[PDB]
Amino acid sequence: MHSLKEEFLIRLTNEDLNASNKITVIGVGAVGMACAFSILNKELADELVLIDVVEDKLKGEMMDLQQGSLFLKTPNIIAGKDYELTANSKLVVVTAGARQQEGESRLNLVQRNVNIFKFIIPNVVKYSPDCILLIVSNPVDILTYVAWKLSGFPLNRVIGSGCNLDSARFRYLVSEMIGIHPSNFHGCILGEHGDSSVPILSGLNIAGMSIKNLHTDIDTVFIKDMCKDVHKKVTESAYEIIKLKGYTSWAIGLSVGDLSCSLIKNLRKVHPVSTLVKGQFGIDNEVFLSVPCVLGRNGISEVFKPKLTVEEEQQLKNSAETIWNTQKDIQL
Amino acid sequence: MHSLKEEFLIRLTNEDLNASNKITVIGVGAVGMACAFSILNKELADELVLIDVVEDKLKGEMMDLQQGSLFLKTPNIIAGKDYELTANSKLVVVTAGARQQEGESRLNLVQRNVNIFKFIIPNVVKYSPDCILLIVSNPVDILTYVAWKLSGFPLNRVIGSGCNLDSARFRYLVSEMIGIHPSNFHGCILGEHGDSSVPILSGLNIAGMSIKNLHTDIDTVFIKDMCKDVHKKVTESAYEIIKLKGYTSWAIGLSVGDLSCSLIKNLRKVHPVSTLVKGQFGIDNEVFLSVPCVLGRNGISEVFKPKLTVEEEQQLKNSAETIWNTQKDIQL
Amino acid sequence: SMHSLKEEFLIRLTNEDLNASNKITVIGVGAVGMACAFSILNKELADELVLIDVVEDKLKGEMMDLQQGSLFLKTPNIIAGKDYELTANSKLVVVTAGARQQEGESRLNLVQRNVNIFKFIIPNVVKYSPDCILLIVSNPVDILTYVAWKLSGFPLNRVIGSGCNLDSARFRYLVSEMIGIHPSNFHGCILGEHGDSSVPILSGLNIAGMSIKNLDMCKDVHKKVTESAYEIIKLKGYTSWAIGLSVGDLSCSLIKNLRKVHPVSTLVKGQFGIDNEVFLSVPCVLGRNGISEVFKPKLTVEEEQQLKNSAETIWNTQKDIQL
Amino acid sequence: SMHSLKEEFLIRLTNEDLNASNKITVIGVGAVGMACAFSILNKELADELVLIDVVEDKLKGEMMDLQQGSLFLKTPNIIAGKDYELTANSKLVVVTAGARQQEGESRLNLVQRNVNIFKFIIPNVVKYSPDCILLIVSNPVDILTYVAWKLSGFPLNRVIGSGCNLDSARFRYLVSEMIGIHPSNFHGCILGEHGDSSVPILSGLNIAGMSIKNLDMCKDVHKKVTESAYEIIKLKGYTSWAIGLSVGDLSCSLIKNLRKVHPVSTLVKGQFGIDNEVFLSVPCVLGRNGISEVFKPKLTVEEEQQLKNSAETIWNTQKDIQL
Ligand SMILES: NC(=O)c1ccc[n+]([C@@H]2O[C@H](COP(=O)([O-])OP(=O)(O)OC[C@H]3O[C@@H](n4cnc5c(N)ncnc54)[C@H](O)[C@@H]3O)[C@@H](O)[C@H]2O)c1
Ligand SMILES: NC(=O)c1ccc[n+]([C@@H]2O[C@H](COP(=O)([O-])OP(=O)(O)OC[C@H]3O[C@@H](n4cnc5c(N)ncnc54)[C@H](O)[C@@H]3O)[C@@H](O)[C@H]2O)c1
Ligand SMILES: NC(=O)c1ccc[n+]([C@@H]2O[C@H](COP(=O)([O-])OP(=O)(O)OC[C@H]3O[C@@H](n4cnc5c(N)ncnc54)[C@H](O)[C@@H]3O)[C@@H](O)[C@H]2O)c1
Ligand SMILES: NC(=O)c1ccc[n+]([C@@H]2O[C@H](COP(=O)([O-])OP(=O)(O)OC[C@H]3O[C@@H](n4cnc5c(N)ncnc54)[C@H](O)[C@@H]3O)[C@@H](O)[C@H]2O)c1
Repeated sequence: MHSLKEEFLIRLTNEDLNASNKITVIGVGAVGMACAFSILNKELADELVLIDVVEDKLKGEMMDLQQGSLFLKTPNIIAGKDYELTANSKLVVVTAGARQQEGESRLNLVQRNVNIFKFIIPNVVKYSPDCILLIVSNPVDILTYVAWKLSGFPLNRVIGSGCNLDSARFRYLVSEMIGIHPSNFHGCILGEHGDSSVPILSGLNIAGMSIKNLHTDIDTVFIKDMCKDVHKKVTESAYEIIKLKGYTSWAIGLSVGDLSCSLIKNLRKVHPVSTLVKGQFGIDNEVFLSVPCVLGRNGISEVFKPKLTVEEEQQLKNSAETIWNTQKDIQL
Repeated sequence: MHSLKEEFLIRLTNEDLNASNKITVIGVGAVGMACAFSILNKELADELVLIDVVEDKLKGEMMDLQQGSLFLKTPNIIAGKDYELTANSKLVVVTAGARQQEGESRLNLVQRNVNIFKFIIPNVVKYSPDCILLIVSNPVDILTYVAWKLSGFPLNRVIGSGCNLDSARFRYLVSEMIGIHPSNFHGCILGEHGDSSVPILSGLNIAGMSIKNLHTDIDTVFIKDMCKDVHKKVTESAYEIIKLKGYTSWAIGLSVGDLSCSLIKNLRKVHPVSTLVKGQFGIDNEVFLSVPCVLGRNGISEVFKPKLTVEEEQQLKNSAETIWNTQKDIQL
Repeated sequence: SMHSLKEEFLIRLTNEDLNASNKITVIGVGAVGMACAFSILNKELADELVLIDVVEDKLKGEMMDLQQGSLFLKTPNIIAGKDYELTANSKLVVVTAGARQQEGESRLNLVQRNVNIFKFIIPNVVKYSPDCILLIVSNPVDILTYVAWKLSGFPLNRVIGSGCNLDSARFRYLVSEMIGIHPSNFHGCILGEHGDSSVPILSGLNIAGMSIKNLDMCKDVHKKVTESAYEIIKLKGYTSWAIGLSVGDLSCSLIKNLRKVHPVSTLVKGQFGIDNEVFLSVPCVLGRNGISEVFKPKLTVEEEQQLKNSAETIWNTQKDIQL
Repeated sequence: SMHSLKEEFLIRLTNEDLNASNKITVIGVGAVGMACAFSILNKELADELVLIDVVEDKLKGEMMDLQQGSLFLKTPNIIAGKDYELTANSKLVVVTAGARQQEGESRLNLVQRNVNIFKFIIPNVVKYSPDCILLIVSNPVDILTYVAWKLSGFPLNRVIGSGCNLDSARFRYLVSEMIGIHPSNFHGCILGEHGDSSVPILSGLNIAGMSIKNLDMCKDVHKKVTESAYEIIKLKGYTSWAIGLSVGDLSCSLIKNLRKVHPVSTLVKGQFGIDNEVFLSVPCVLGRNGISEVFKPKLTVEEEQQLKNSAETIWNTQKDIQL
């Protein structure tokens, strides 16, 4: 057919060329495939590239996706081990690495996944020097810092998925108690994507009403008690799902599709994602953790530098100390 | 063909039946068609019915829409003057009536459009006793009250589009100054959909941060001054567009698609829409104005009764007095 | 507590607690069931999604994982459990439960195992949603659609097998890659068994309103289609993403009442010389009543012979089933 | 002020101020231009939408009305003005400006008026976006696509007329209503002039991969298609919604690089015995380079004769134009 379509088609552009929205996902595991599936459902890429080190699972996942192309708007889905396939990617989503066993801290994955990053990131930069890096692998705050150092990239193009998912979980749990859609409850989780994350009690809001304005009995103590209980469920959520299911995949897939949407579509939406926060909250080491960031086609265009409460800043400084305690021990 | 498809098709259900998401738009003017177009783009209806009193414009608009059905997911688009077409509608959007001339207050449309409603609403109720009424016609707060009285409906199924659009305008103007997407700036406008509407200064928020927490200099006076200027632009917006363009259509079309989405899809999202607020803010007459409401397939499932600031409650009481000053003079 | 204060800062206007209007149940939270659930959620088809299985822990873990992405969805209630009372009044029930293929194993070899599973599932589905649409995905999909019809007592319009919607998608993708166009503009039909004896309707091939004759190896492509599942199973262990997307496609047409045409499994006795109660894929019109119309196409002699053989291959396994 | 404080509560990480990656310009903010703009906005195709016209007040009013719905959109910059510097570096330029039909008036009678308008528009477009794709909508679309090609000096792949994408949609809708299926599963092509001499490709008709022959009055339907615009113009004064949706459809394929097939206006010299530089609708493959491929179909004798006549009818008006 490649021989005979040459005479019921007139070619007007002898020069086919690159894709304008090429997205690469590294790692075709549970998280990688959920991210790729969410990115495809959002119609964000005209070319999707999958990279891994297990050839047979790579090819099977690729074929499975490819074969649903009737139902999608991504005309090129490709997969392999050779980073040449990723050349000139707009966005590279790194999901590769060790994941938590039951009861295991994300921080206990750091040495295994730094070693993996030492190989992945140089190869990414080689073929896509201008891409945005979106880090998902845990521990995400440390591996975003690591990716930043290994890549030589400016801060705007090295992003960790961070607390976008923790914040979505938090907003789900609170809106569940009220009986409204999570999109109309506003609250954010900042700091470590882990046990030391920080609820921003001062900013809880429903559809343009400060939480304190809903009811006379919703005072500072009520809010501290509520969030004490809700935040415990947030920090525990991943552990319980790992005990029950083995891993998490669907919610982070949706979160990464959310972040990719703002990045690819240049929306300048605000997300709590991992970036360098030296200079904020009394932090003086080169620690990355989640703060609100404006996202668009240049990556992080702006970082918020808010004036939060004394307690919130101190909890964030403590979160940075926890990260640094692990980060100081890695060798690059 | 209706004769010959009878032998390359086997009918398995001799009994075709009603539509599950039948939506009627009354009025095929600028607002009605923008609403119908937005409802179609959201794929909310399997049957869309258009009602008006001008037969030729009715048929032309119907055909124009019908002919783009390849690109839509609404298999039945129909139009006419006979309310029998609307039978068993889930949702009825009323956009019919006089609109503002240059400089004209929405309240100056009340007698003309009450008279129009005296004919429309009884006919709607006759063929769709269980529908949700969504009132768009101005002055929207008074005509929602009027529709409530004429219909005999419970409060949950009589909704005015209210300040959903005013709030969208407000969030656009503020987020424009910051340089972020309006979806991440949270602020609401309540009260009259008109000159006496009320910005809720106490609830301004960016992506889970209270506005006061962005910068030490953002204090109560800064916020009052900012909103003084922004709110003036909000109340003026419709007048300027009417002077320049003759009318407004696109933003209210999108707003009504937003409200219809929450209603049809049962999302329990919160919108500032017009409902009865006797019993709130010191209001003791049967005044409708915009307060935050939970919307789903039963219409308004819940109304927020917030504890706003003294000034906000007083501005809302004044807004209700302004509405009542006009509403007391209509005869039903 | 926020549970107690909401009782005071919200005024309920309705003391009615109606039922969801687009309640969708997925039976089986395996690889296929979750891919189906995820696609249905992405298409915003349900205001209530129910997941049923027999492994409590995996159920709850999958439910929690989906729930926690609710901010990015338009489905306000996601629930999971073992009790079919959770499924009551479902509009659509997608059955993905059962044994799946090992490497190189015919789908037909699964049938007696999955008949046994269906003898439990279907009567429990019908007890709580007697007016629902059944969409069968478990293999072998053509026989198990027949089984579901017999156990449920439903009319034929409300018992549908996912059939060759997926096989056709694969066919259209493969041909479209050779031409260099998007698969939605290549129109090619695969009918018959979802399996080794499927039939490409080469007489119907068309590009954007041009018949082939307006413009051998299309049999070669069909062979790649029949082998595709085996290849992926060998490489990956199973398939999930394409069938999830195909089920979401079918679900869209059913839930949104689109009257779209899909090659799905339904009774074809009376067509192509088939006198036994065999289900296989023919094109059907799908909407909120299920299959409203079935196409009676006049195919070539070779194509109707190939369909009769397909029916005989199915019947050869179906006839041995104790039901 | 909030303008001054944002300078302090945000840290800029980029002092680069790049250019939008999907900048779309619509020339003409009349009924067609705004319906096109609204559909493009609903499809979230552009991060920057530019509206150009020559009536300052209506421009600003339409811009403000669109802008104020931004919360419900995914287009962060919407701008409008008279100055083509606003359009710089546009990926796609949709030209809807010009005279439209009065009741009963041939589209061909508009051409000399709209050629004059194009002699101003096109050189200004090309000055500021030399690499853009031109999508011509103004009537008569087939001649004005030729005109745009000649004035712009663009290659043929980047000068596209909306052509019979709309006429085909109308044809498919009308036939689909008689059968009772969704129009996306009926495949029928209308080629030639967007106008009175269009040509139904009855040899290519197909339902979901079944040729008609697998299953007179399809000429009757085509007559309803040619008359449809006149009827709506008589009833409503103009048309807008269907062409807006059709332009959004074409724009989707171009902007998202889908390689979908549409019947659009392009040069057909060398086909169907046409020796003049006539543009009319044939099926074309659309992506981010514009038209990458044009179909050379082998139609029936009656269909190629009907296309030649269509070409002659177009040429009869086109030959009289001073350019
Ligand atoms: N940031 C979050 O919110 C979040 C949520 C869930 C999981 N995670 C993390 O995502 C990561 C992956 O989790 P998972 O469930 O997908 O695990 P998984 O076991 O399913 O997949 C991991 C993939 O990484 C591949 N891989 C390993 N080394 C590689 C290398 N040098 N190059 C390319 N690919 C390589 C593996 O072959 C494997 O396919 C883990 O670190 C997990 O902790 C993060
Ligand atoms: N709530 C809002 O935010 C908002 C925004 C914009 C406009 N509006 C209001 O929407 C209403 C319509 O505005 P428009 O721009 O579409 O005006 P329009 O002139 O374009 O259309 C009004 C339509 O109402 C029809 N109509 C009149 N009487 C009727 C009757 N008894 N039954 C059925 N149809 C009847 C008319 O034939 C006409 O087609 C006005 O009241 C306007 O003030 C409200
Ligand atoms: N029609 C198609 O195109 C297609 C495509 C792929 C797979 N399949 C078939 O789908 C079915 C499932 O495949 P899979 O990969 O998800 O397998 P899986 O093993 O991953 O999941 C199977 C699920 O079925 C559950 N189950 C078993 N008995 C049950 C019962 N009485 N009630 C409720 N749930 C029960 C299991 O606990 C398990 O969770 C198989 O039959 C497979 O062959 C069909
Ligand atoms: N291809 C199709 O299928 C199709 C369908 C419908 C209409 N049309 C055609 O689209 C064109 C516009 O139709 P309409 O209903 O929007 O007319 P309209 O009168 O409502 O709008 C025409 C716009 O063109 C503007 N304009 C005039 N000169 C201009 C110039 N130098 N530069 C920029 N703008 C200029 C006008 O100011 C006006 O705003 C007509 O030619 C019509 O026949 C084509």
